[PDB]
Amino acid sequence: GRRTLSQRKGRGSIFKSRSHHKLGVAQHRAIDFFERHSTVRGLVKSIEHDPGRGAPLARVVFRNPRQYGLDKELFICAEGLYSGQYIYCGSKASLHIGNVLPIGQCPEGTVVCNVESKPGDRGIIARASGNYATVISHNADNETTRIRLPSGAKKTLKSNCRAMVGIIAGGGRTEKPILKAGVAYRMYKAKRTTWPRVRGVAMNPVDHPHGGGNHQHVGHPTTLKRSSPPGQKAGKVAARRTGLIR
RNA sequence: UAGAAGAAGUAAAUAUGUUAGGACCCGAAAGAUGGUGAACUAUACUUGAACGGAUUGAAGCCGAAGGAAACUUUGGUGGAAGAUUCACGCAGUGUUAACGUGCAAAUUACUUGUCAUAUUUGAGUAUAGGGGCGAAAGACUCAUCGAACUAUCUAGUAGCUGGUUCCACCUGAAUAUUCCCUUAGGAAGGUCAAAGUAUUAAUAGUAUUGAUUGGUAAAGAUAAUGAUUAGGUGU
RNA sequence: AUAAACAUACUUUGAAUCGGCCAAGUCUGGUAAGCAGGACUGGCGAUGCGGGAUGAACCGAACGUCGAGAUAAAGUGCCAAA
RNA sequence: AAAAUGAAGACAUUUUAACGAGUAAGGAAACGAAAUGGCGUAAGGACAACAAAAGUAGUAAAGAUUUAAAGUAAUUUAGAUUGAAACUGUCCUUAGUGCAGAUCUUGGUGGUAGUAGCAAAUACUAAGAAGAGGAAAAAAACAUCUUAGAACUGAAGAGGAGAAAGGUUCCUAAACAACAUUACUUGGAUUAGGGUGAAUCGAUCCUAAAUUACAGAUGGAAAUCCUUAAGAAAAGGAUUGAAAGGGAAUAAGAUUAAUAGUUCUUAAUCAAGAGAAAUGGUAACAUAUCAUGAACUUUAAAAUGGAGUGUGAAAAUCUACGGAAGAGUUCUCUUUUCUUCUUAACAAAAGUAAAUUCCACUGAAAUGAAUCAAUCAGAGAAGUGGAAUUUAUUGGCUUUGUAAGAAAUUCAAUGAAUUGUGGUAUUUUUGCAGUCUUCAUAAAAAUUAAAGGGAAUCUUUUGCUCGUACUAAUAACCGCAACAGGUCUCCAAGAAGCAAAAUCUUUAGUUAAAUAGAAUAACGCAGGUAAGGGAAGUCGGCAACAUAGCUCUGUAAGUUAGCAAGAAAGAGUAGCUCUGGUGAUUAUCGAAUCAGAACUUUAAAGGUUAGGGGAAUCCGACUGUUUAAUAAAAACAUAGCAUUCUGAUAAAUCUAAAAGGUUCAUUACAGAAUGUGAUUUCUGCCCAGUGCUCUGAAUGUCAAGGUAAUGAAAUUUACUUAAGCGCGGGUUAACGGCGGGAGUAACUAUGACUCUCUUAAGGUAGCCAAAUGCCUCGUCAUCUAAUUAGUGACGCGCAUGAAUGGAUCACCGUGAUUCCCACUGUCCCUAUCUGCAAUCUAGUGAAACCACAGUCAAGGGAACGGGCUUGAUUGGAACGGCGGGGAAAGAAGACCCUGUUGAGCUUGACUCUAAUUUAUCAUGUGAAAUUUUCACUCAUUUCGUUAAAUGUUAAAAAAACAUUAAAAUUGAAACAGGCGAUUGAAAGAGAUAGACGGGGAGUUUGGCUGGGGCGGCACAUCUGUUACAAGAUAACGCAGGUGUCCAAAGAUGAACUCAAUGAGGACAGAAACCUCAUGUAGAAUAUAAGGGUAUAAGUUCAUUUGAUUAUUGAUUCCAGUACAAUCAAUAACUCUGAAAUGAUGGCCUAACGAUCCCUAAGAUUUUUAAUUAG
RNA sequence: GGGGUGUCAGAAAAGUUACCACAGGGAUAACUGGCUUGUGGCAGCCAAGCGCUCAUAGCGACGUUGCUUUUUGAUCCUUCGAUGUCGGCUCUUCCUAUCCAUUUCAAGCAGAAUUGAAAAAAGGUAUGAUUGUUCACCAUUUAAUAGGGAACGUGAGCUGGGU
RNA sequence: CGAGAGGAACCGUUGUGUCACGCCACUGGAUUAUUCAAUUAUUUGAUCAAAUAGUGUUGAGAAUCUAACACGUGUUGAAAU
Repeated sequence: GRRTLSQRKGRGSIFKSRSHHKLGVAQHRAIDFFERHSTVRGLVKSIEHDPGRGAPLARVVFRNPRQYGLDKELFICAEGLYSGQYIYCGSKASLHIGNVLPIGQCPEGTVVCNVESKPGDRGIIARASGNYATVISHNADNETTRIRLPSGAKKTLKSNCRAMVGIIAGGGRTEKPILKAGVAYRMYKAKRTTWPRVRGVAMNPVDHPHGGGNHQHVGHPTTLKRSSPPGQKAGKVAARRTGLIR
């Protein structure tokens, strides 16, 4: 048959990201001595709206500690930040909302966000709206600490991985029911080309494996092995279970 | 069962037959390989352009009256909605109207619908052939799409259809049998023609006489195997 | 007994063909069929001519170009020779 | 065919006799008594006046047209005419050698046929001019130009201009052969000239989506990737990308046959050049350059959605007062109706605005201030006084310079006159202020300015390159064209009206845009009306009719409480003369809007524009999308609901590969993959089967490898190995599924109830003759006079049913169905009106189709003749209609079947394959347990930065600033052979091996057949019969049979006689066992049927293995091939019998099988060599 | 010799196309026509009986002989380089196996209403609800509301309801 | 005729329906004699007179055509069956 819609998605055609009005890459600043063995102070100049993402972005401004000028950064807002607030980033920073601390200095039970999976990689985990990761325990024997990811999974990271103390702003975004197809159309203004999704059973046998006959149905089980080739991998993949959960 | 038994073969020009090659001439739907295309249409992005008149009246706000309170009744203000309609436009529901060698290789008239946010639209730009694009009809990808266009392989193959060019003279057929992936076709064989021989235990789709073979027509039915209507005699 | 020397025996090479159809003092399946399928022979196909008004097969009889006569099937009131 | 003659005659000899039809097919050449005979086309080698000028030809070749002759024919010969330079006859040789067909190719030409047509876009007329081109017994029409009449587009135009595209189509002159469906003096047509002027408009400059280089990386290759990451490359990152984004700077008048923000006059602007460092104000802030301001850093501008309301200013229209000039009307009036009364870029500052934001004084409550709405205040309202910015250039409007000298309107014959002031009116444009809305927040750079810091100590010149004409469309672009189709924009008057609607008009444009004139038939296309009845027409109210604006009253069931709703329904509306309400300025001035009252009439929305309404059922929730060119929908989307995987070095996924690419400028409120389709109510039972999964088991089965053994070695053998499958569990909002019989309640039904077969579970809640029910037009009500229709019920429901979603409908729908009211030519049943055609004429002028053609009946025939046979009957040429025929035209039937012809799609069809997966190999160091587990980093992976303090020693009050160092190489500490982390000898890419893999590639899907399919095997095969007394022999003809069975059921010898019947014998009888008699097979013989058999071929007894080896010759199917079977002998060794004999499987007719490949048995009877003796 | 090809002189082989394509076919089906007439329709002969008596007013069993092509069968002769395939609407003609009107005979014909039969096809034979329907069934009206053919009459005559 | 219930026919007279042929007097319908009149919108300065809205529209509307809507004729005679 044809190449299904999932195959056509990996080619980088019209399915490219609609990132033209985006503000930029949101991350911590690059690690240095003044962050490893001191604290640098940042000023939250403004809080802006980055298209395509649900959380506001803070236009933080630091001072260059080795040369003359400014280090205009772009952080992800923690809930409660306000314009003109001072935020301190470093190993000796105080445990306040918005401060950037290595994950080893946070007491067990601290709620953090924008955590680095690897030291110095400028933020990976807990970046969506209203999300956060909790610190579970420390292990000074091998300099590793345990955190609980927003998916519930537990992850062990190095004790010098940085994080922002608090909650990502914009929580409760997905609790408001979209009511109209027009509203969902505007949701993907700064996203990829995915929205109007035709059911595979409404397709033809050439287009999709579900492309059916005289009655709209599937015909074969929709739970498939992980090793299925691209093209026939349509439906539920490696499904340990199905049906409504109890 | 091949051979020998006082060697016959060879060469070249023709004719006929078999075989391979374009193969008596014309004919597929297809397959592969390499290139050209988004000036039509499909979707996406960048940068521009285009809402005039009415209908209805959501929160929010203000007065009056009633109330212990919660608040309620009533009159305004406000101008929301993928709200209702008209217009410039656009589409194509009906007439299954006109036309149907047309104005037109899809148009015209009235009617109908729709007529700014899932809107309409120009330019630039991106996506290309077992690929793209698709609010999904196998739809669209330059009047070409259930796999575009163009050139080469390629005069592709065809047991199938059509055609196959001067005269006179002589001879003149076939539908049995065996085998086939065989049943619209082949090979062995029968019928036929043309060449070339042999003095030749090498004549007969006939009748007669003679010795035979057979089990058909007929015939039989307490003659064998069966089928079937009755009438006497005896126990 | 009759016939047979352009008799007889062939040898070699090869063409086309194996869709058939009709008749009947014949048969089988079928109610039956201008149906389907067979035995024997003769025909049409490959075939014109005279007759049946006309007709692939029926009847007479098979064909170089003509003249004259006797005929065959069948006919002789007119079309139409008698 | 036979005789006779026979070197040359000639006619392919002479005589006699017999014969001669023919499709497919054959008879090549030569061959004297000739093994068929000849004609024609073209070229090659010879021959052609025999006596030394040797075929024909300017005294007319070839060719063409005909007249005659010869030949059975193919053809040849000659004359005449035309033609004017080459050609012919015979013999061999050679071949691109003979045409009526191929829907044949190319070219030309007929009938149709002077036929169909030259009918959308309202429309032309008179006089004159030019011209060959309005003549004439009306030849009724006449192209271009001027004037007059009459008209249309109607200012979202048939107007004035651009982008794309076109490319000279632009202007003028000469000229009309061709072209614009007649004509043309016209033309976007022919010929020849002319025409496009920029410092200010654009391109050029910048960047957006995106695009492309050197080096690097990848690739067998072409080439691909990377775009600043990999680089000794580029303070920081290369090229291209916009005539609609950003952008230094120009206007008015005049001018040309044509160019003008481009030329001329006048008047401007811009850029690049040349000739210890200021005041004022309390403050917000202000000063014709002034009044210094480097490196470095920051801020702002360029540069930012949309809606709606209010309002400032300008312009257009309208209007008030005063006029000046011209024009129209005027025997009826009209102090009247119409036109003109204007002003640029750039600057100035008499006078004077609206809105917003700040500053100073003061301190608000009895809270005030304010808007159409809002909104605001002790982080300070209101008040008073100030400052700033915006308002199409300076500074918004009037005004001024430019500047009246221009331009407009008149007058005179170049010269003269005038060029006030307003509006609480409408529209457009351009700004401003707040309000609303987003799970949408609505570009970048070139370039410019300011700030922080304090390093250093007016005149004039020039402004280059390219585009510039014209159309921009009912004739310049794309559709074959002057095509009713398509194609992005700017400016935009009056009436009337809610309206940029319909209708009419002014400025501008045009009267031609594929020809007309006469007549006024039929049938048409477009627009209409109609008596009485009112859907009776019809599949169906299809088409048409009908309602239609505004004001007031009134408005149901149902409902998601928002709607339904313009529900439904009723009344009013004209003209004229009046009355009253709604304000501003302080009596004057002004706005369209509402209400009311007399009177009149032809009783009033209706010229134009302008909803038909109601009661139900089904589907989809809605707005939206869809098969360009027959399907617009119930289909797709949708929001909502639900499920699966993934912690980013991941999931999905593109690529041959890749420091490769997409979601991802991302991070579970995320990314990817699916089903159902709003809301309400609810989603029942089933894990057996197939999927998926497991956090799971070991010693069932499992590869290449590894190890070990024997052997001279290859080889062989044994043991051990991962995933996978198997074993066990989970999962259905995973694929899916969700029974049968019988009996029983005081009449008749029905069966609450038991019985028992059975499943993984037995269809649960619901719903129903449903868009789902065969029977079926189900049964009962209701709708109608009448109901295969609709609706409401019943439900053992062929074959309803729960996210393949079940039930439910409020609003909504160019969706499907039924019924009412109203209205009507749908109909009873047709009449009639208009325009354009059709008819005839002048000019002009095709196409489809065509074997030849064209009166009937019957017969026969290929079973439906125009032709043939027999009759009926006919006068030649035809015009307007017409739709019976020509089995009319269009198209190698698209339905069905046959091809050993395909293609799309599907699947544990066969054979493979990319992706996925598992094991082994590919040697980093240092150790411990029985190779595994450890520790490190050094290859390797994944990352981050300006490779910016690594390692080891040493010593949360404040949205503000931080840089170019003083001082004495320090100030500002040293070293490591690690830029910093992460993984790490594991993972990746390679090879080999196992699994999985319709994601993908290639191919196949027998035959016979009263069409094919389903059924059956008449396909290999035997018996009886059809079957016709030799042989052969049909049907999907009839009655049946085979794919075996047998160490005895083979061989032999001997003995015996069978089935049945009668008569006897204790139990014993109809049937037990014994005896006699009769007994032609009526028994038995493995089997289907038919044959054979009595001292047997049957039963019993006994021996036995001939059911063996080797070699020949025949018979049956037969093609006289193979296989198979049937026989006759010979040479061995044997069995049985006294022996003759018999025995090479079964009493006979069926019981079966090639090439290649695999796998067993056999080849010692004999021949050699060497060595002794002769 | 054995291992086998059963499609048995012996390929290694699953479906579906209503999206379909090509070479062909009347060697071959779906429609008319043609032969046949089982089936359908109509008509006869005999006379066991019914018809209160009476085989034949009216019927006529058990048997038996025909005709028709208006049903469906049976066949495959023509058409596969195409004969436009149902019904309805409009219109003409033809058959008689006559429904009415005309003329007659018979009856178990008293009258009226009827029933059987002969001459006769010149003239008439309707309006609607439901269904695409042919067919059917209802409600009326009429003197009667008969049955059929013409390529199952009639698509360059219409419609497009069904297929 | 019949017990009764019920219950005809021939001649004669008069009408209706349909079919066919006609016809325009009376009744009705169409009507671009854009006839006569009225009137909405636009434009002629107003009155008069018109024009435009492809026939602006409405009322009456002759002629001509026509009726299933008006009205006439086919009641008609001999012979042979």
